[PDB]
Amino acid sequence: ANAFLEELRPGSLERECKEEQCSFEEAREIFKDAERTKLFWISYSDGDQCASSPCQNGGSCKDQLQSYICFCLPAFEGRNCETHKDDQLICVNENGGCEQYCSDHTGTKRSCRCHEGYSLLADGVSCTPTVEYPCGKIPILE
Amino acid sequence: IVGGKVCPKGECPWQVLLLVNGAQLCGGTLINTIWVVSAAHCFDKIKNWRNLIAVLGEHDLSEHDGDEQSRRVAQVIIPSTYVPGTTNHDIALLRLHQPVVLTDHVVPLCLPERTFSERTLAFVRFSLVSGWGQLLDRGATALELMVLNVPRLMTQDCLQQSRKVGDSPNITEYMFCAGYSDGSKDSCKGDSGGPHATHYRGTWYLTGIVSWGQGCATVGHFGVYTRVSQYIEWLQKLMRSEPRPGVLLRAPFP
Amino acid sequence: TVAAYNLTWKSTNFKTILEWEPKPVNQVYTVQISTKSGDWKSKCFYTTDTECDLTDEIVKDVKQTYLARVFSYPAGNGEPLYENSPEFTPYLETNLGQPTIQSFEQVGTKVNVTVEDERTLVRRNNTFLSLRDVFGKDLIYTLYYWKSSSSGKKTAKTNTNEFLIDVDKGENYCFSVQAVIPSRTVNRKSTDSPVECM
Ligand SMILES: *[C@@H]1O[C@H](CO)[C@@H](O)[C@H](O)[C@H]1O
Ligand SMILES: *[C@@H]1O[C@@H](C)[C@@H](O)[C@@H](O)[C@@H]1O
Ligand SMILES: [Ca+2]
Ligand SMILES: [Ca+2]
Ligand SMILES: [Ca+2]
Ligand SMILES: [Ca+2]
Ligand SMILES: [Ca+2]
Ligand SMILES: [Ca+2]
Ligand SMILES: [Cl-]
Ligand SMILES: [Cl-]
Ligand SMILES: [Mg+2]
Ligand SMILES: [Mg+2]
Ligand SMILES: [Mg+2]
Ligand code: NA
Repeated sequence: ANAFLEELRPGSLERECKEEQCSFEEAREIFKDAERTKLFWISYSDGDQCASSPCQNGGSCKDQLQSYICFCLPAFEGRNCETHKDDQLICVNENGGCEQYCSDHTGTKRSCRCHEGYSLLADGVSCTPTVEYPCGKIPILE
Repeated sequence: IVGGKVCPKGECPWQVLLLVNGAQLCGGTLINTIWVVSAAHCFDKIKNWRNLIAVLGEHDLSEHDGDEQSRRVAQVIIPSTYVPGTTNHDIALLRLHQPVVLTDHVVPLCLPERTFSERTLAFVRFSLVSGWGQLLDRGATALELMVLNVPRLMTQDCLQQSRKVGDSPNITEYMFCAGYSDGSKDSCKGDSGGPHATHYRGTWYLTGIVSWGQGCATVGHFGVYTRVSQYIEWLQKLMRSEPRPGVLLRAPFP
Repeated sequence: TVAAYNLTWKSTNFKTILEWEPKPVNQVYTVQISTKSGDWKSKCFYTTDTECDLTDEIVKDVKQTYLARVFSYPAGNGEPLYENSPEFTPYLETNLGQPTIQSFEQVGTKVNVTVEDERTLVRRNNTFLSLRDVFGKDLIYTLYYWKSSSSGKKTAKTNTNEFLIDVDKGENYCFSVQAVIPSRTVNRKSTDSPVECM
């Protein structure tokens, strides 16, 4: 940080380092001590990892040392919020939310089906018995 | 069953007791009003094929009550691939001569589709196993039906957690392990053929058959249950077949 | 296929990502996570990434202990090849985030230094909880500070997000803060905050 008329005063962290970028030695001359200088420099020279805007889908970025953290809106996940929860409606994902049987339909929505003795409700996923004693239910409880 | 509980009467309403010449033989699972699934190995010593009975609605072997229903076994269907005295393809499909009547104490367990069973039911950690087998390894059998909750392992984990035994059977794609390695809880010989039943979103399904193990509740060992998902198409075809004249049928597999 | 290896948990303020090797060549991965007694939940279905964000599953109970496993499936499509992760307990093992000094104020002959609330991935009612919301009394903040004209360093510790420290009049002081969970024996501290001075 050199312009000769601006170099006339004793050291200043505000002047040298916060209004201007300073080199490690300039900061060392201000702090003097090795550990004080190290503590400052490690963060000051680290850079803002959020500057590249890595968080997608309206997520929020927080800077860390050589790293960031993305905080996602509810419908998203991933390191960078890149995964759309709404696009994971498939049979290997918790049975596609189907109560009983699940059928994948590529390009289109998966469908849900039922075992014999049951029929699929209007809700498209839930199953109801069509017989008095459907398989796999314990009536003595109910 | 070692380390289980008594199954409250009616709470295991698909459990089957199989008898030969009136003597306890094995367990089994009712899967609709005519068909029962059990283990092939249960049949290795049978000479009197026309004297097999399935009892539904059983609980206490020392008292009859009005919920028990007995039906003669008309057919026992085993994969041709099964070899008597060995462990692989340990399944039998049993046709009852007359249907049982479904009641609050007699209900079938659902046989699931293969893909649902492989992709969803296989990852439900706990399932129930039941029967009137031995209460301790080399011990006396139970008079009241017993039930145990067991967690399932993928076979890689089961191999990695099992004590090495010289010349022991392979755990094949047609099997899976479930239970506990610490000597506390397992199915046992007299439970063979009974259900390993899995609860998923309000319905119970047949996922396994009590099949084999190193002793019962041996430290360093899990129980092994026939992987019923591998047989769904084989069972569904055979349940559509016409009966044949003799009791035993060895049917091709796949 | 080849099995995943070097499975590693990367987790800061509960943002938790499982990482593994190798880069896929004609294979894809799916991850499953469970607690010891619970069912396995699949995540990151057929991904070609060598990472999987598990934050949303682990924030449901940060004090639980989770096991993950990564399955390898051959391109185009028995039990698959797989490798298990280390166990992970997020409350015990998540990294504490780098903190930020929010403000400092001269009140009396003393200076208040306030640490910005550290935000975590644990949600409550449409809000992200802070580290202090999650950890309560298990979390402290520590302040490293110095008088510029002096040699040597001072430290203060707080059960809140604020420090009230004595200062010599007309002197400049610099400060830096760490989050700390003193009950831990490993990963007990965050990295230091940027230094801020009067
Ligand atoms: C800048 O943005 C990229 C991704 O877009 C990310 O890799 C960096 O880590 C971030 O700082
Ligand atoms: C940062 O947090 C994420 C979750 C979003 O709410 C953003 O709008 C905010 O800036
Ligand atoms: Ca300047
Ligand atoms: Ca300058
Ligand atoms: Ca200087
Ligand atoms: Ca200089
Ligand atoms: Ca940074
Ligand atoms: Ca009885
Ligand atoms: Cl009959
Ligand atoms: Cl905080
Ligand atoms: Mg200025
Ligand atoms: Mg300068
Ligand atoms: Mg110098
Ligand atoms: Na055991």
